[PDB]
Amino acid sequence: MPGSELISGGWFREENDQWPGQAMSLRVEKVLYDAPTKFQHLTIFESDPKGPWGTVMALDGCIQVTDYDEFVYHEVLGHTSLCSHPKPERVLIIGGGDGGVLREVLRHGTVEHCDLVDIDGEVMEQSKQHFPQISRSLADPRATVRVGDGLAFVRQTPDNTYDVVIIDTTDPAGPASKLFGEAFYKDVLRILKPDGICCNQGESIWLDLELIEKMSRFIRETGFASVQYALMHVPTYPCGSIGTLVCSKKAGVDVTKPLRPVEDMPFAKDLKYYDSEMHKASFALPRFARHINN
Amino acid sequence: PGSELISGGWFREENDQWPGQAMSLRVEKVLYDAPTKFQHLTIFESDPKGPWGTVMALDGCIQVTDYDEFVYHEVLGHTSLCSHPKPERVLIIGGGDGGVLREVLRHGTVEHCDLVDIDGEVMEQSKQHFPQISRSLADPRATVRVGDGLAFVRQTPDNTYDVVIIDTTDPAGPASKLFGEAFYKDVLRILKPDGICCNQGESIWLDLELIEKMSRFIRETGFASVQYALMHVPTYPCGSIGTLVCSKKAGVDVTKPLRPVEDMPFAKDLKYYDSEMHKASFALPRFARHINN
Ligand SMILES: C[S@@H](CCCN)C[C@H]1O[C@@H](n2cnc3c(N)ncnc32)[C@H](O)[C@@H]1O
Ligand SMILES: C[S@@H](CCCN)C[C@H]1O[C@@H](n2cnc3c(N)ncnc32)[C@H](O)[C@@H]1O
Ligand SMILES: NC1=Nc2ccccc2SC1
Ligand SMILES: NC1=Nc2ccccc2SC1
Repeated sequence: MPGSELISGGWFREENDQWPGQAMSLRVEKVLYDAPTKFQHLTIFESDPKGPWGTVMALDGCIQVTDYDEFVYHEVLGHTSLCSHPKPERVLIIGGGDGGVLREVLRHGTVEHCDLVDIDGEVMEQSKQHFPQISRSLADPRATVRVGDGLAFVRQTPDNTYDVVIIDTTDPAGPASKLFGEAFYKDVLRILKPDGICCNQGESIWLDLELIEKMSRFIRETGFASVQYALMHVPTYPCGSIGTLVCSKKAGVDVTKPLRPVEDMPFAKDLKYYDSEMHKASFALPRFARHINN
Repeated sequence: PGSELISGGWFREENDQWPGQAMSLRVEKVLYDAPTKFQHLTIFESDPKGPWGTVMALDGCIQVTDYDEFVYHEVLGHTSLCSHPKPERVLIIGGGDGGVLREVLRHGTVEHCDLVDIDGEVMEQSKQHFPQISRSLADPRATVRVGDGLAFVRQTPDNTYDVVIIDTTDPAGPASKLFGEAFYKDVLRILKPDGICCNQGESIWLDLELIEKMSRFIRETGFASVQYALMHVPTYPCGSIGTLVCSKKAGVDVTKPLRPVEDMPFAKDLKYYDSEMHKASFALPRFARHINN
């Protein structure tokens, strides 16, 4: 849908039919990259140096990371899922080509290996070029990065492979469409070990509550014992907040209270957003959104 | 800023208070755009294809939309009065749209609320265009005055109010001195010994230095404790806004509700706030946690 025309007259305007009647705007200092890839329109620009945002990436017209606020969602998906697992040794990231979630996952010394599968090889290349603080772990020996559709990759992966699966996708318009669907989650269930955890890109409670509720229902019905939605503050996602559905394959698991608190881990002090109090607070939902958690 | 922010069928929230960014809402019809005695006030109906409904801006800053107004009004009204043991006399400085007053007046303990906003046109236009926000302005428990908040608290007795809620515009404009120490020395004085205050505490993304300065001077003026509560408001810049929730009495932990809303008859009519959201709001991202310790 959206491509180059979103930069016009000195600003980038995030106009999209997935959020009619609204658009966040950022002043453009310099366009660093702007081209169709094999799958998506990728735009990278340096924002106004008088403002805090730094370098900005958008896919299909939708802001994906900025320098200033990238840490939020990458620390919340990496730590909320791994700190809910008793011993997360093998992790899969679907999407995630900027490397941010992977960076956070590899702070855990329990992780033996993490596989990352993003459909768009140009996102990894441009993240290495323009966002080195986000992409700093893509070449780690504990990671294996492949370029491919995550729908096929989970269908091919054998049962009981992963302790945690993190699904860090673009929004549903575009190549991530089927990754918001029931067939994909049947496979995520299946490829988790019996005490596995998954979490995803759970969209906006202000814009997407119908889809978020639909997915919580079908994820429970595929066989996950518990699905709880965690909310976070991300200024450069539409309406300013994004969530993640955190799902436990096994019963008896309360993902809303950290099982292995980060504070007992050596890197808790390096984080800029997440800690155990923020983990517990993220599962408190506004009353209107409560029918995702119960 | 003023009328020039309505541009190309969009309202664009361009401001020197947040350089290089701007939230924009599509305009279906402008209903009102005029200078008041104090501020530029603009009211428009947003795109019916989107959710926002009618939108009000002052000095180019979005103040309320029909769709998300309830968040900040519930958080400031209930976080403060649910932290107080029996809040019977309340003062709202600013608040001329009536939203905070609507939430305060849910409380059966309130005997009287004074509301003092400098701009009488805000009350007039809120009655005309936001009836679900402004109904409360006519309530006989309220006395609604047009005047500056700083002069009002300077003529107010010691020990007048159980709760003071400071619902202002951002610091550029007529609210400038309401973000200053001298104003808060009066707020402390006009509170009763068990009093609570809360304010419009700006953004942890854009205004952290100011929030640090205010938290410090509020404590130094004599409040026993100051805790910042964060909330999700799409139509404030960067998507979140806070409130410094301050206790005159020592030994009070405002982060846990003292008088929980769920015991109250109107709990299930609220759209955002409950006792879990109250406790959660005091958890701050690590970059900002030093405001609360
Ligand atoms: C950039 S990341 C989100 C930003 C916060 N890290 C979203 C990634 O999802 C990938 N994506 C989209 N659809 C797919 C599929 N079908 N498979 C794998 N990866 C996908 C897309 O190429 C982005 O790099
Ligand atoms: C609209 S309300 C904020 C939006 C969410 N209820 C902010 C009010 O603060 C008033 N305001 C600004 N400065 C002052 C002073 N100095 N005194 C009282 N009220 C003030 C201003 O006229 C708005 O109506
Ligand atoms: N600004 C951001 N936008 C996103 C876009 C897509 C998926 C996740 C996010 S969170 C970071
Ligand atoms: N959209 C909103 N904007 C505000 C503007 C000024 C003060 C408080 C708020 S919170 C509601």
